[PDB]
Amino acid sequence: HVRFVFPEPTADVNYIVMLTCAVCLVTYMVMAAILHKLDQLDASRFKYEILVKTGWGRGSGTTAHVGIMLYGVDSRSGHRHLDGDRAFHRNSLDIFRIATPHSLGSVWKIRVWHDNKGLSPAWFLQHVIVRDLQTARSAFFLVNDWLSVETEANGGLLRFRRLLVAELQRGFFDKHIWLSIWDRPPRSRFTRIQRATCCVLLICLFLGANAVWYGAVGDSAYSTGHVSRLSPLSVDTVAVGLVSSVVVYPVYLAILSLAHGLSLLLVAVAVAVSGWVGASFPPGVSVAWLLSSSASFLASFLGWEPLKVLLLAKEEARKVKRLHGMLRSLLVYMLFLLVTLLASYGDASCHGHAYRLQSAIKQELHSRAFLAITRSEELWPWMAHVLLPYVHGNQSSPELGPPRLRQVRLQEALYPDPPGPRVHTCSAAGGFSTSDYDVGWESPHNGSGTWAYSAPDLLGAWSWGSCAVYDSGGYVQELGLSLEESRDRLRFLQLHNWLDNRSRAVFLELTRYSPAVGLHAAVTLRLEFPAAGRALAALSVRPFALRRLSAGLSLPLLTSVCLLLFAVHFAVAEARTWHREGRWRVLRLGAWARWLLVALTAATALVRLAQLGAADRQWTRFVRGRPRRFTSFDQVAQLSSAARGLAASLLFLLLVKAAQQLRFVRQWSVFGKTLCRALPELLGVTLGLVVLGVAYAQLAILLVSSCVDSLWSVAQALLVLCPGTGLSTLCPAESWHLSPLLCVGLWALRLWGALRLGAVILRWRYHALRGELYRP
Amino acid sequence: SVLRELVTYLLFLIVLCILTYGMMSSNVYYYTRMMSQLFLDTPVSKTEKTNFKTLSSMEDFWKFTEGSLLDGLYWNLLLG
Amino acid sequence: SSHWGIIATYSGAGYYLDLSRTREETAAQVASLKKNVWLDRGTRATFIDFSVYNANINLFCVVRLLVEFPATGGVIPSWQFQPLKLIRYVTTFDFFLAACEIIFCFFIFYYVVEEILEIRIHKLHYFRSFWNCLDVVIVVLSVVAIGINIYRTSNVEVLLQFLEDQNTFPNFEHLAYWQIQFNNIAAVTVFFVWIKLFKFINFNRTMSQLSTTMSRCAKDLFGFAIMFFIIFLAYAQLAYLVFGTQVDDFSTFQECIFTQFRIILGDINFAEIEEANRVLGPIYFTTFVFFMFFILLNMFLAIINDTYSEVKSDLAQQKAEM
Amino acid sequence: LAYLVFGTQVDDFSTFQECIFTQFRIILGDINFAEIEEANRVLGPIYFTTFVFFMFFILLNMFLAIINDTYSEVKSDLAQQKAEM
Amino acid sequence: LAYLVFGTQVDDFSTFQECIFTQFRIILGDINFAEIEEANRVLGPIYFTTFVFFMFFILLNMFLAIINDTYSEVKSDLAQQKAEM
Ligand SMILES: CCCCCCCC(=O)OC[C@H](COP(=O)([O-])O)OC(=O)CCCCCCC
Ligand SMILES: [Ca+2]
Repeated sequence: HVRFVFPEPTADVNYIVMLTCAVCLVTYMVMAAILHKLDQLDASRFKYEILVKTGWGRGSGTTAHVGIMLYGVDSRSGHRHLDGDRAFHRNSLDIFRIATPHSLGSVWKIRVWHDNKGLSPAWFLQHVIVRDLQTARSAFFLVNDWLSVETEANGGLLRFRRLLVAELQRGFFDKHIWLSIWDRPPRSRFTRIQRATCCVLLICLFLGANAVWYGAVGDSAYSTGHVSRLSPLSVDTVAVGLVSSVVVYPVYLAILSLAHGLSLLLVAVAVAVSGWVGASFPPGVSVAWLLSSSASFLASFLGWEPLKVLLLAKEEARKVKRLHGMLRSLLVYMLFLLVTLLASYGDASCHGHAYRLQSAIKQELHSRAFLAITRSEELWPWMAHVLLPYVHGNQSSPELGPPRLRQVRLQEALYPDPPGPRVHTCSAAGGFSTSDYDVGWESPHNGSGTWAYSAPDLLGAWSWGSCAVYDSGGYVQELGLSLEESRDRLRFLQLHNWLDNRSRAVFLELTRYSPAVGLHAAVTLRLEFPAAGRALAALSVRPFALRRLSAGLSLPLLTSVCLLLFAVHFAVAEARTWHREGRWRVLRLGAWARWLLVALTAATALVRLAQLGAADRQWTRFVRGRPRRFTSFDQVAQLSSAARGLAASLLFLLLVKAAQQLRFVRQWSVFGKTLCRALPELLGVTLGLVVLGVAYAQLAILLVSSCVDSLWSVAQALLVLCPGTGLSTLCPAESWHLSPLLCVGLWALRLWGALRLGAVILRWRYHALRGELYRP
Repeated sequence: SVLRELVTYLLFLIVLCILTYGMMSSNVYYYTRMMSQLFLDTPVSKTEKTNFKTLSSMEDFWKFTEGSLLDGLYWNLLLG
Repeated sequence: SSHWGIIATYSGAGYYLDLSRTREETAAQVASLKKNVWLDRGTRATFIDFSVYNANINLFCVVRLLVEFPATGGVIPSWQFQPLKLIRYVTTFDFFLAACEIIFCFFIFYYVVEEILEIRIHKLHYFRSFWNCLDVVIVVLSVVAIGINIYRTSNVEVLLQFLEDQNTFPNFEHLAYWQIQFNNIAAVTVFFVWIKLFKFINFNRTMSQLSTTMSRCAKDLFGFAIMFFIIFLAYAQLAYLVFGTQVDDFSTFQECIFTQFRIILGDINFAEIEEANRVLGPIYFTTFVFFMFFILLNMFLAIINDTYSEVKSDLAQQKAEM
Repeated sequence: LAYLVFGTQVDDFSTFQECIFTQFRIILGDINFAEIEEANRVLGPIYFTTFVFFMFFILLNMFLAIINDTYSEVKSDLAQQKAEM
Repeated sequence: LAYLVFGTQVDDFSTFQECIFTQFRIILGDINFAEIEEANRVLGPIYFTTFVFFMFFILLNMFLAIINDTYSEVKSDLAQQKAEM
């Protein structure tokens, strides 16, 4: 058979296709804009700077020009129709310079073509007298040889070896559409935007063809998923890329003004179809699609375009080279941005589902009640009332492994409840027990008792807590017996006084698994008791997707390896420009920007790979025995989080960089310059503001010290001026010692009128920069 | 000349910024607020949901003076 | 019809009951529904619908209550109370309003014919004014509102069918939906009509000065607003990726945008953002505040101040010198 | 616009003068926005974001620009007519 | 004016010092406006709106105007009379 089965059976959206087509369209929208300026700007050494006088023959009166063609390594030039004074008089010499930037070499390759304005010139022009002036790409060797009518005398510095071999050097970098957008010679009708539009359309319909193959014509036996391997087998990816190229390639030659808008409509409908059929894609059929598209592009760049070639007065050349560098920088930045976007925003649906899942888990675990804790011995009714029904209840709770308990003993008891006021935060801090024990209490009578040591492992350390920071170990109580004896075990532990006295925290944590959304979650609760009696509470739910290395070549692995290669490329490019100017490359962005970008790029990939390894290790450890151990996935959930943040940070930088690239528009270049020149003034203003703020803050903190709660007008006029929200509402609870950085932001929001002082400075600077870019 | 003034000012400031440390780091605020919660907001009795901060009648004052006040004064206390 | 709830867009099918007119019978029905388990792990959404009249002021009220059960567990409730007027012509003021509506239709016809009389041959470009664009958007919104009103009030057959027998369920959801749509369209139209008043306030040399300043400033204001929005969205995506799974204020991208706009007003709650990430939490907040109030708010001032001064200088050098 | 959109749901926009006072209090950051966003999911936040942007980043700066230019011109021409004659 | 209008009702304007401090806190965004409107339905909102408008858009901008003009003049005289030899 049928072969066009109706797509779109569901409503979910795939972000990979949308992101990649958006990138591929934005890069074209910027490349066309720069290329228009490049084309409008240029719409106007092969030889030496010596004379080219030729007077060895007469009878050559005809107003015509001559052509000196010098080939080489990516260097070529045509003729030179200059404006001289001789004007090709009766038996006169035509000697003049030329604006030919062809950087040829001193090889035996130079062609001299003598035209004829009507009658042929009978004069014998030996050569141009020049030995070495600028580049010395040829030598002054006499030829004086006649050729056909307006033909060229082939020489050094009509067999089949010279009929079309000239095209092998002419159109080698001109007909090859990819490496020709910045290598087009003048006098050609390509406008330098046509060769960009056609190739953009070309890659667009490679993407569309691959998407439509993967989405609509899988009827082989369905050709994918069931019998397909995500890892490339040189058939699942390369073979389809080649056939997708061949089946739709001829329209490129067919399309190769008004015929050009239909190109935009064709690319629009192609991306629309790719997005429409792109919705119903499993995670593998998307990375496979990406690899097939990349393979098709690589095939069209190496083995097809090369096989279609068979059938004031000195500074105007700096701009073209600058723009040529700009194109390479633009392509590199687009590729890097696409890689980062795929690394960070490949699982947005999982992001929303994870938020919902963690919210649901907290609200069905009676988080309000757990944080409404009053002491350290009523948690047993808590467990018997809300925990065991939640775990062993015949309801929606796929646990994936039995729970666990890991308390502390501290090897020393604690005093009784404090009459009146209790400990401030974490008073009476001693040691931590690490020895063996026996049943009932810590007293080994015959040997290894039930209360084993349960030594810490090497995973998911700590949890910077209220009293101290444990890492992995404690009193490991399995609390198993899923069917009915879990309550019996809890009652036996309570009756035998397992952790009655000398118990800091509880540290209860098991697991979660949402079969529908496809994301797992690690729940970890703790009931750290600072004093005997009243206790605190702190729970954390981390949702994450368990993806492992042994799954093949999933998207995170591909993005990680691409990020690693980008990092190493940046590192070598920075080391070259570091060693080339030796030392003292300081007081600049320079190293302190490139090295930090390299650090972020490497760290992102390294943390993602570490997370992938840890997930696989923990999963293969869990399959060993299910009703035997716990395996504590809690470490993996941390790593993923870190990885995510790193990627986000990277993307942030890239976006900021995009802003500073808007200075390429002439009128928009001021904004970047102003902020660059006002930095010393702004830094001085901030220094003055922070000194004044420190003085006032010390005055305020040292001023009251009384707790009078009355209108002490003399003392009040200073303290209670912005204290209605500052004294105890801004951040006096615990942020003064937990997050000192947040306090300055909170007090800069309140007093945001002072920050208007910058308007005094920036304005002036801006005005100055509009007096030096308009009048002069 | 300016360098001497600078160094003597930094010395006079480094001595002063640590002399004030011993005034604000004595945890007097903790004791004062502990006493404030001990004497102010504790209810007069378990059968009345009122405290000294929300007194409204003379009978409330008579309840307070035989109640939370005596408990706070009678249970490092009672200078004279 | 579809609903567009919070998690998804639910269809208009499912398993339904019409309850009774008496407390006892409805209580028995819901007890029977609860006994033979009706809501189980497969349940995804539940709706309750009814309406009231209140003859004192002639105004119906349509009530809908929705409860969503996401696959990840939990419950999400939402509600909707919508008043309607379906018996318009009862008093003289209603006839006055009808006459005013007819006058509005005549005014819209006059404006559109005046528009087409001019766009035909006179000034074929016509789009380099920004007042013509406002006029065309105004008439488009007005004709859309008129079409919605005609399509909505022309059929009230649900009310007529309900008036036959009154022991059935009156279905007024489409009427409420179209009332909300009409209200939105009319509010936007009124806003733009009121904005259009700037076309006539140039009665002295101060109004023209300010209008010229704004017109000459719009271009580079756009030029810098591009950068401002790029940086704004760069902060928003970072907040979404870092805090979007724990804070409920950054749970969705548009919610991140709204929270960032609320931070400028000073309506921030730090008590939840701070513990979502001990590092990168305070950093984001402080850098956002500094670079939003100390830097980007002041470049707008620089630009506006420069263009206003230049306009005044040109207007004072041209004058008193000729 | 706010009166027509939220006039029957929020209670800070019940009457026109209430809308004016609420708009004056938005500038100082004294509203909920939890009830504005739920009363109308689209066109509710659009109003809020556009209002905040246009009030803070445009009109306040125009007020200060006018004041700065006038003060500079007054000081300049009083320094011109005086101390130069 | 606030003391004479809201003196016997609001408890934030019960004494003159409280009136001054309440106005200072209003500038910094500590508005209540509930009992302000309850106490006097007209001339209560009028006071609030006029105070907010004048203190937010006009009066606090003149300090910045003075500072801006002084900075411009200082920079001009320091960069023009110097930096020329
Ligand atoms: C001795 C140094 C003098 C510093 C001059 C400060 C000028 C100033 O604050 O400008 C007013 C400011 C922003 O402008 P506005 O629109 O609110 O009037 O709005 C505000 O002021 C509200 C914030 C509270 C100001 C606290 C004063 C530091
Ligand atoms: Ca018009």
